[PDB]
Amino acid sequence: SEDAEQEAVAALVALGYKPQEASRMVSKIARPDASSETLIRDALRAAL
Amino acid sequence: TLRPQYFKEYIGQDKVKDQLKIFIEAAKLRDEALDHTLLFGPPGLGKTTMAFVIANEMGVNLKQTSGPAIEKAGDLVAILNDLEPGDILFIDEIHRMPMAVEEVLYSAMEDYYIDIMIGAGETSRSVHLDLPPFTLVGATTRAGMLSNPLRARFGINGHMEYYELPDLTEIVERTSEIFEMTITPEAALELARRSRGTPRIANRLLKRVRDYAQIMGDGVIDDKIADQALTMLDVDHEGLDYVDQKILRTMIEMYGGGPVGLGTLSVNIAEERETVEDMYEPYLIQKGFIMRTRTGRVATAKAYEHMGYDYTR
Amino acid sequence: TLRPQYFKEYIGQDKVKDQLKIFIEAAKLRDEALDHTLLFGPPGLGKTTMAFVIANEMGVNLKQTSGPAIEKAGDLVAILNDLEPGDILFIDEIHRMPMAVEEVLYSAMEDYYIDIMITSRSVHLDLPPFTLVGATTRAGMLSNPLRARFGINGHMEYYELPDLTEIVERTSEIFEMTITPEAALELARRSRGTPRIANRLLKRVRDYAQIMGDGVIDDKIADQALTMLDVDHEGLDYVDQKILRTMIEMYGGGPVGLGTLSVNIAEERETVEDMYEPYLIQKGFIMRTRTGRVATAKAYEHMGYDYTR
Amino acid sequence: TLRPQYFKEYIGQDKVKDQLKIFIEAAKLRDEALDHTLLFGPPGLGKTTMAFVIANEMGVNLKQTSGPAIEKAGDLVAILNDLEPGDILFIDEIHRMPMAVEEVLYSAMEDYYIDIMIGAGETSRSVHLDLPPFTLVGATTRAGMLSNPLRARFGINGHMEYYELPDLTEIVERTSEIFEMTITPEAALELARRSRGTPRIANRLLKRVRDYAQIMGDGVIDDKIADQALTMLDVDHEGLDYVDQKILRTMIEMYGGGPVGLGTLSVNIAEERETVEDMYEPYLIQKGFIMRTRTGRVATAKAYEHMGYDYT
Amino acid sequence: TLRPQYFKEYIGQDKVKDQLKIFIEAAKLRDEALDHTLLFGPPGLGKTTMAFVIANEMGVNLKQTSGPAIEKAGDLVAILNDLEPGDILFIDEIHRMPMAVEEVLYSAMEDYYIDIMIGAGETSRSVHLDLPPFTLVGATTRAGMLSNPLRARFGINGHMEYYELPDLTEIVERTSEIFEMTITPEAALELARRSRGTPRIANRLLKRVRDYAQIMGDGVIDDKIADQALTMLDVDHEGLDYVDQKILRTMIEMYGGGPVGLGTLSVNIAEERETVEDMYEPYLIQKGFIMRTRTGRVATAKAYEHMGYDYT
Amino acid sequence: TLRPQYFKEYIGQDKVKDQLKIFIEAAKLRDEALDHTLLFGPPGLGKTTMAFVIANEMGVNLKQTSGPAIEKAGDLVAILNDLEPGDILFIDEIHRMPMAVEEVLYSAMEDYYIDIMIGAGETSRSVHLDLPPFTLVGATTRAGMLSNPLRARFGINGHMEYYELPDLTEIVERTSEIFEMTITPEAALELARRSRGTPRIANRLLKRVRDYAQIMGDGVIDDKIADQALTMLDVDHEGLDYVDQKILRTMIEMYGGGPVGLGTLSVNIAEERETVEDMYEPYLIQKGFIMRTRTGRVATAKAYEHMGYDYT
Amino acid sequence: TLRPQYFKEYIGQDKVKDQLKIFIEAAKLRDEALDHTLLFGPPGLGKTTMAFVIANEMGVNLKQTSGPAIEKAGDLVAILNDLEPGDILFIDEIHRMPMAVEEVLYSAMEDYYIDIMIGAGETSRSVHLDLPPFTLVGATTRAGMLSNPLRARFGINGHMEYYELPDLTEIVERTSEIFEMTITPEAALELARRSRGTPRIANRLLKRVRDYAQIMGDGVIDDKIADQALTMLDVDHEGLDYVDQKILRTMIEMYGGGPVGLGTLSVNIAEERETVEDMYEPYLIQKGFIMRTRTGRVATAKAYEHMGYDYT
DNA sequence: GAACCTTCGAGGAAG
DNA sequence: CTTCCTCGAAGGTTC
Ligand SMILES: Nc1ncnc2c1ncn2[C@@H]1O[C@H](COP(=O)(O)OP(=O)(O)OP(O)(O)=S)[C@@H](O)[C@H]1O
Ligand SMILES: Nc1ncnc2c1ncn2[C@@H]1O[C@H](COP(=O)(O)OP(=O)(O)O)[C@@H](O)[C@H]1O
Ligand SMILES: Nc1ncnc2c1ncn2[C@@H]1O[C@H](COP(=O)(O)OP(=O)(O)O)[C@@H](O)[C@H]1O
Ligand SMILES: [Mg+2]
Ligand SMILES: [Mg+2]
Ligand SMILES: [Mg+2]
Repeated sequence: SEDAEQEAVAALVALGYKPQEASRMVSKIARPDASSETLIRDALRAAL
Repeated sequence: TLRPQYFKEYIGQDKVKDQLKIFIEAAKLRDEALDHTLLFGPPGLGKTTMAFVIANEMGVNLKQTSGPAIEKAGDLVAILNDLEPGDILFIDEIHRMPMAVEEVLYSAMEDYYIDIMIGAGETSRSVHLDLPPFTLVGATTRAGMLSNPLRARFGINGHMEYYELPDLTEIVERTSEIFEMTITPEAALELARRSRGTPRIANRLLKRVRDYAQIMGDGVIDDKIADQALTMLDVDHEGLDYVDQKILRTMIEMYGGGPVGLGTLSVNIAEERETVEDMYEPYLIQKGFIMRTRTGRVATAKAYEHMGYDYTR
Repeated sequence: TLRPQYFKEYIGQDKVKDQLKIFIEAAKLRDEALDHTLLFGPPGLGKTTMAFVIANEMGVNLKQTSGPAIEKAGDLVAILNDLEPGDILFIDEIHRMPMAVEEVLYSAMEDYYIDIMITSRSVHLDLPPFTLVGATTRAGMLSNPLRARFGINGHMEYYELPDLTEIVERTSEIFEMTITPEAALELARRSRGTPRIANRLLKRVRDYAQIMGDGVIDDKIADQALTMLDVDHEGLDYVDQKILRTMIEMYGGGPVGLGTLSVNIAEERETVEDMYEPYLIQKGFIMRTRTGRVATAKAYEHMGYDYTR
Repeated sequence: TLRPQYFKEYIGQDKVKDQLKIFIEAAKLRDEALDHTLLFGPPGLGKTTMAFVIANEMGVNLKQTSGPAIEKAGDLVAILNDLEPGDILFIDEIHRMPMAVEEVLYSAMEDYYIDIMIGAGETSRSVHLDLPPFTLVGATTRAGMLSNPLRARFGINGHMEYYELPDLTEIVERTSEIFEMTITPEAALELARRSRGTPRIANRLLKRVRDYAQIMGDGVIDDKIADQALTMLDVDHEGLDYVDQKILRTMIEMYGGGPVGLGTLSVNIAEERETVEDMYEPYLIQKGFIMRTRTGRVATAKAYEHMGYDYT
Repeated sequence: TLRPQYFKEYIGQDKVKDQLKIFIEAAKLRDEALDHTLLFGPPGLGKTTMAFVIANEMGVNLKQTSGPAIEKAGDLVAILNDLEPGDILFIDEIHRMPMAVEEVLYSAMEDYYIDIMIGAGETSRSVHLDLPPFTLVGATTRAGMLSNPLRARFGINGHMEYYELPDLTEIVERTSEIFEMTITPEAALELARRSRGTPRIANRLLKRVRDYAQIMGDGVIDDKIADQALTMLDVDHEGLDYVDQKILRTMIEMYGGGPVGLGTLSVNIAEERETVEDMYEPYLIQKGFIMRTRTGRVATAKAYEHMGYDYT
Repeated sequence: TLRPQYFKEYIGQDKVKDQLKIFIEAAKLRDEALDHTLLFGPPGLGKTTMAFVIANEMGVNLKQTSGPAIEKAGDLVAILNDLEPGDILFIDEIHRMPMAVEEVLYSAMEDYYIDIMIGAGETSRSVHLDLPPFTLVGATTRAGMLSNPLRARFGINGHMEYYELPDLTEIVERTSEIFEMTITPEAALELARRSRGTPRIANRLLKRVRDYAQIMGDGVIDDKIADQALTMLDVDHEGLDYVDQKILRTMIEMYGGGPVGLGTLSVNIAEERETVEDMYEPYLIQKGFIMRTRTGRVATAKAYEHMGYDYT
Repeated sequence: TLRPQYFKEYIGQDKVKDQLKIFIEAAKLRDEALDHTLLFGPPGLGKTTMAFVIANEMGVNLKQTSGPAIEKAGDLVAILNDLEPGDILFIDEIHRMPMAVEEVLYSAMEDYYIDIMIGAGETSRSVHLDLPPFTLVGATTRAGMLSNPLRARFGINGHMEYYELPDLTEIVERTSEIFEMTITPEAALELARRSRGTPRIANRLLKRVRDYAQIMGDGVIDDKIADQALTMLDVDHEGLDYVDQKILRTMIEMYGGGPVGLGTLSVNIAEERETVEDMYEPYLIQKGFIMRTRTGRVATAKAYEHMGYDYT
C-alpha cells in the first residue's frame, strides 16, 4: 500500500501543499487499503 | 418583498429575469444542469441576491466563495468535492482569481474531471478524479481582464441595469413597511427620482426622512413633509448635492463653460483634486452635464437649461 | 478648555449642527444607536471637535484611534473585540488605513460580525450595536464601497465675521485677557475664516501687550501689534502684497506665467502655487486664464492704482 | 468532438489551407520538420483548431502553453527541455510573454540551443545546451505588437479572415446534426447572417435558440421562430450586441454623433476604457459604423439610418 | 552553413568591408584588440553576420546579448565578469538600453574599470573592478538616438546600405547552391528584383519557391514557375506586401491621398508607428510611392496608377 | 566662532530678530515653553544659525536630527518619549519626511499624545503615550512641500530676507578677525558689494582673497591687492561672472537688445538651455538687467549703461 | 601614458591651471585640506583628467566612486566611514545621485558630521558621526541639475573652455610620441583643424590615420598620406560630415539660402526634427555657417564659398 | 500663411 | 503605487 500512500501524498504535494503538511494530512487517514483517490478525497474532505 | 425567493417576487431586472426563466425550464426538461453563467453590471445592483434566486428555482443548494479566498489549486479542488450533483457554485469577483488556478478552473468546467501530473518530468504518471455535474455562476464588474479561454466557457451572459422610477418606487414602498410609517405614493415618487437609480441610496434617504417626520411632524410622511425634509438636506430634484450645484455654477459663471483644468476648478471650490475626480465628477458625466477633453472639462447645453442660464456656443 | 463640550457651546456650522441634533434626538427616542457618520472638509474647521461633542450628547464613552496606527488586520480585530453595546469608535485620518483593512471594516459595518483568517488561525466575532465615526480631509481617497456604508455626511464650511468675533471673545476669557468689542472685530477680519488662525493671532497679540504694553488689548495696542506682524486689513501677508504689486507694476496686470512671476519675486515655484495663490483666487484677487493669470479690478482698488481694462 | 481533425473536414480558409498543404507534403518528401509558422487574426476564427489539424497531418504529438503562463526563463527552458524530436509546440498570445522570455526563443528558433551562465564573483561559467529539431507554432490577435526580431524568425505567415455566408451556413448545419436539431435552410441562413462571421458566436447562438424552440414551439426551428428568439436574445439584425447598441445609441442621442472622447464615453457606459477600445471598437470600425477623428469618435451617416434617426 | 563566415564570402558592403580590412589587419601587427565599433542601418541587411565575421578574422569568441535583455546594472556587471582577454561582446538594439545600465559603460569602455558597491548592512563596501581588454560591438537602427557621451566613445562607425540588383542575384545563386537545387539566371534575377534589396527576404522567398517547384513542378525553377509561386503568395509584381497595399489603399480611399498624419494613419490601419517609420515608410519613400511634406505624407500619382485608381 | 551665538552677535534680520525677542521674553514671564516655530527662505541666509541662537536664549539643551534620517514611524516614536520638560527638538530639511510620518506629529503638536500599538499578536493593544511640554523647530527651503494640516500647526513663522551693504560689510570685518588678517574698510566694502546679498558668498570671497594675498602678496589685504585678486577671479564690480557678461554682450551686439528666445541664445554661447535658465538667468532678472516678455528676453537700459553702449 | 600626470604636462586651460596653483600652494603652507571644488563644462575637455592631477599635486591617496553607483544613504555612510584625514573623495557625474542622498552631504560638507539612526528597532537612538578633514571633488557635464543648496557649498568652481589651434596642435604631437610614430608638423596642424577643438576627437583621428599609414604606406604620417586617410573617413577639411554638407547643400539648391523653417528643411533631408536641432545645428551656428533669424535660418556667405557655389 | 515663442493640461513610467 | 516630467495643443505676434 506504500505505493498508493506515496502517490496520494505526492499528488497532494503536486497541488502545492508542503511535504510535511501533506504527509501529516495523509497520515491522518486510517484506512490503508483504500485507493489513492479515496485517500486524497478523504484527506481533502477532512481538511475542509 | 425585500428578500425574494422566486422570479415572481424579485423586483425589476425584467430583461435578465425573463431570459433565465426559459433557460431554467429547458434545463429541467432534460437531465442537465444549468449552463455556466456570467453576470455583468455596476456594483450594488443585486448580483448576489440573483444567485440565491437561481438556486431556489433550480431546486438545488448553493455554495458560496470569493475570488481572493482561493490562493492555491488545492483550495478550489477541496470545494469542488462539496458539490453534490447539480449544485451551484457562486464565485464573486472571479476576475481576482490567480492565474495559477485559472488553468485548473476551466479544465474541470469543460470535462467534469481533473488530471494530476506527478514526477520529475522524465518519468510521470496521472490520476483521474471524476466530478459530479455542476453549474458555475460567476459575477464580475470588470470583464476586459478575463482571459479568452475563460470567457469562451461561459455560455450565458446577463447584464444588470439601473432600476427605473416605476420599479424603484415599489422598493421604497416595501421598505417603508418594515418600519412603522405611512407614506403617500406622491412622496415615494419624489424619493425615487433622487435615488440615482440605486436601491442602497433610496434606503438611506428614507431613513433620514423618517427621523425628520417623527421629530418635526406627526410621524407620517406626507407630500408636505417630504418637501421640507428634502429642503433641509440640499439634495436637488435631479439628485445634485450642494457641491454639485457649486461646480456647475462656477464653470459657467467664471469660465464661460470651459475648457478648464482639473487643478483650476479644484482651487475654486476649495477641494482636493482626488475628491472632485472620484466623488462628484463621475455622476455628472453619466447625466451628460459635462465632458472631458484634452484641454479640460466643458459644460454641455443640458447643464445650461438645468441651471437656468441662457446658452450660446 | 479650548474645545467646546456641547452644542450650546459650539458656535457656527448651523447646517451640520442643526441636522445632527435631529438625528441624535430621533435615535435616543428609539433607544437605537446612531448611524455611522463621516466628517470631511478643509483643515481647522472643527471636525475633530465635533466628534467628541457627538459622544457627550449621546452619553457614551468614546474609543479613539487613528488610521496610521492600524497597520494590519490583526490590529483592527483586536480593537473591535473590546467594543461594548452602544460604544462609539472614532478613527481619525481614516484615509490612511491599508486596503487590506478596509475590506474587513466595511463588512463589520453592515453585518456586525467578523469571520477572518489571521501558525495562522481562524477568528470569528459577533459585534454588538456600535457607531463608527470617521474624520478625513481627503474623502475622495476612500474606496467607493466604503463611502456607501456611511449613513450621515457632514461637510464643513468657513465661518462668518459675527461667528469669529464671538469665538475670539470666548478664547480671550480663558486667557483672562481684557479685549474690547471693536478690537475683536479687527482680528476676525484677518483670520481668513478659520478658528485656528483667529486663536493664533490672539496668542501673538497677547505676548506683545504684556511686553510692549500694560497687559490689556485695546484699539490702540491692536494697531501696533498688527503693524509689527505686517498683516493687511484683508489678511494679506507681506509676500501676498508683493505678488499683486509686481503684477500691476511690471506686467500691466498680466497675463503672466507662474514661472515668470516666481522668478521675479525670488520664490520657489511650488511655494507660490500651493501656499499663496489659493487664498488670492478664492477671495477674487486673481484669475487663472488659458494664457496666464491676471489681476482683477478688486486688486486695483485695494492696492490703490488706477484701473485700465 | 465538434472541431474538425483533417483538412477535408476543415471548411473555409481556402488560401491558408491551400498553402499549408503544399508545404506540409513537401516537408515529408524531404523527411524534415515544418518551418516555424505564425497564425494571426481575430479571435475564434479557428487558429487553435488549425494547429491540431497540422499535427495530425504531420503525424506528431502537440504540446501547448501560453504567454501569460510563462513568467521566467526557467519555465521556457523546462518546457523546451521537455521536447521530443519533431514535436510541435503551440504558444497562445506569443506576443504577451515578457521580454525576458524571448531571449531563450531567438537562439532556440534559429540555432536550436540555449546558454545559461553559472558561477559568482571570481567564478563565472555557462552551459550551452543543444535542442532537437522542433516546430514552433505561434498565435496572436495582433501582428504589429509582436517583437520585430521574433517576427523575422517565422518562416510562414497565415492570415486568418472572416468566414462568408456559404461557409457559416454549412457550419451551422454540421453542428445542428450533433444536437439532433431540425433546422431548415432558411433559419440556418438567419443565424449565419447575424453571427457576424464568427463560428464561435454561431455555435453559442444555436444552443440558445434551441432552448427557446423547445418551449415556445414544437422543437422545430422555423424561420419565424428563429427571428422571435433572436429578438429575445437582444441580437440586432446587423449582429450588433447589447453593448454595441448602447454605444451607438449614446453617441447619437447624447452627443449628436460626437465628437466624444473615449474616457467620457467609457465613463458614461459602465465599461473600462481598455475594454471598449480592444473588444468592441475594432468590429465597429471595420464595418464603418464608427470613425476616428482628431476630436474623438464620430458616428457616420450609416449609423444614423440603421438606428432609425434622421441624419443632419 | 547559410551564414557567411569570412570576408571572401561576404558579398557587398564594399565600403564597410574596405575599412574593416585595414583596421583589422593593422590591429594584428600590434598585440592588441580592435577598437569599439558601431554598426547602424536598416534591419536585416547583415550587420549581425558582420560581428561573426570579425570574430572569425580576429580569432576570438563572440558573446551575444541585447539591450532589452538587461534590466539592472547588476546584470551587466555579471556579463563583464565573464569576458576573456580579447573577447567580443555584441549588444543588439543598444539604443534601447535603460539609462541606469548605459552609464556603467562610460568607465568600462574608456578605462576598463568599474566602481561597485558590494555586501549589505555593516558588510557594505566599495570595490574597484579592473576589466581585461575587450571589444564592444553595438548595433542600432537609429544612430541619432544614442546619447552624446556614449556615441563619442565608439571609435569606428559603419553605415550600411541596401544591396543592388547584381549583388542580390549572386546571393540567390549562392543560397540555391547550398541546397541541391537548380535555378535559371532569369528566374534568379526576377526573384531578387522582388526582394526589396534585402537578403533576409530573398532567402525566405527562395525556400518557399523551392517547395512549390518540388510539388507543382518538375523540381526546376523557371520564370513561369516562379511567377506562379510568387503570385500564390501575396508578393506583388514589384514587391509590394499586403501591408503596403492596405496602407496605400487606405490613404487613397479614406483620406483622398492626404495629407494625413502618420499617427492617425497608424491607428486607422492598426499598426505600430515604429514599424511603419523604420520598416515600411523608408522603402515607400526610396521608391517614389510616398511623398512627404511638413503637413504630412502624400500619395503620388505612381501609387494611383498602380492600385488602379484615378489620379483626380 | 564662525556662527554667531547670541542676538548681540547676529547682525541683520531685524524683522525676524525683533519678533523673536518679544516672544521669548513673554514666554519666560509665563514660565512655559515657546510655541512651535518654522524658519524658511532662500539658501544661506542664516536659517540653521538662528535655530541654535533660540536655544541659547531659552537656556535649554537642543536635540538635533534631520528629515532624511527619519524613515519610519518607529524612528519618530523613538525620538519622542526621550524628550525632557522644556526640550527643543530641531528637525532640519523637515520637508523630506515621509508623509506617513508627518501625520504622527498632528496629535503630538496639538495635544502632546500619540496613539501607540503595544504588544504583539493577541497581546496587541492601543494606548495613549503622553509627552511633556516641548518646542519643535523646523527649517526648510521648500515650505510649499509640507502638508496643509502641518503648516497650520506652527505658531510662529520666520521668512528670511537678503542683507544690505552695511550689514554685509560688518560681517566681512568680523570674519576677517576670526582668521588673522588686516583688512581696510575700503576693501571690505568692495567685497560686500560683490557678494550678491548672501553671507555665505561673502565668506567665500574672503577665503579666496586671503590665499592670493599671502601667496602673491605680503599677507595683508589692501585696495591694491583686492583689485588684483578680484581681477584674477574675474568678478565684475556688480558681481557678474564671466558667463554673465558674455550673455549681456551677445544680446546687445547681435539682437540689438532682443527680443530673443532662450533656445537661440543658449546655442550662441555654447551653453545648454537648462544651465542658463537655472544658474544665470535668475540673478540677472532679480537685479533688473534683463526683462522677460511674451516675445522673449529683452535687455534693459540699465544693462546698456553698465556695458558702456548707447541706448539708441 | 595618455593622461597627463602633473601640471607641467597638462597643456591648455591656462585660466583654470593658474587659479588651482595658487589655491594648492596656499593650502600647503597652512597645512590644511583644500576646499571643495566642482569641475564642469562640455564633454571630453579634460574634467576627469584634472581630478587626478589635483590629487598628485597634493600628494595624497585618491578614493574614487561613481554617482550612479550610489543608490541609498546606507552606501554613502559606508564610504564616509572609510575616509582618513586629508583624503580626497572624487565623485564622477555627481548629478546622477538621488535627491534623498544629495541632502545628506549638506551636513558633511559644512560641519563634518552626520546624523544616523541605529539600533535593533526596539531600542534605537540618534547619534553623531564625526568625520576627519577631507576634500570632496566633483565633476559634472551639467551643473544645472544640482540643487541650489549643494552648489553653494563648493568653494572652488572650474569652468572648462574649448582649445585653440596652437594648444591642440601640441596634443597631437605628444600623442604621436607615445605611439612612437613620426608626424610632420604640417600634418599635425591638419588634424587639429578637423578636431572641433576637442582633444578626444583629435586622439581618435590620429589612431585611424596611424593604422592606415602602417598598412598602406611607409610608416610616416606625411601631409600626403593624411589627405588620403582623411578622405576615406569622409571628414571634410572643416570637420563637416556628409549630413552636415547635405544640409548646407539643400538650403542653397532648394531655397536660395532661405529664410527657411526647420520643419520644412527636415522633410527635404529625411532627418528627425529634434535630432537636427540638437545633433548638427549647434556646431554649424557656432562656426558661422548658419544664422538664426526671426523668420528662419539663413546660410551665410561663409557657407557658400565653402561649398563652391556662386554667392549672390 | 508661414514661422517663433510662451503657457497650459493630461499621460506615463521610474522611483 | 506615486511623483515627476514630457508630449501635444493653441493662443498671439510679426513679416
Ligand atoms: N590637456 C590635455 N592634454 C592631453 N590629453 C588631454 C588633455 N585634456 C584631455 N585629454 C585627453 O582627452 C581624453 C578625454 O579626456 P577626459 O578627461 O576623459 O574627458 P572628460 O571630461 O572626462 O569627459 P566626460 O567625463 O565624459 S564629461 C583623454 O584621453 C585625455 O587624456
Ligand atoms: N472552420 C471550422 N470548422 C469547424 N469548426 C470550427 C471552425 N472554426 C471554428 N470552429 C469551432 O468554433 C470554436 C473555435 O475555437 P478556436 O478554434 O479555439 O478559436 P480561436 O483558436 O480562433 O480562438 C471551436 O469550438 C471550433 O470547433
Ligand atoms: N552578404 C551576405 N551574404 C550572404 N548572406 C547574407 C548576407 N547578408 C545577409 N545574409 C543573410 O540574411 C540574414 C541576415 O540576418 P542578420 O545578419 O541577422 O541581419 P541583421 O543583423 O540586420 O538582423 C541571414 O540569414 C544571413 O545569412
Ligand atoms: Mg483633527
Ligand atoms: Mg542649514
Ligand atoms: Mg570623464
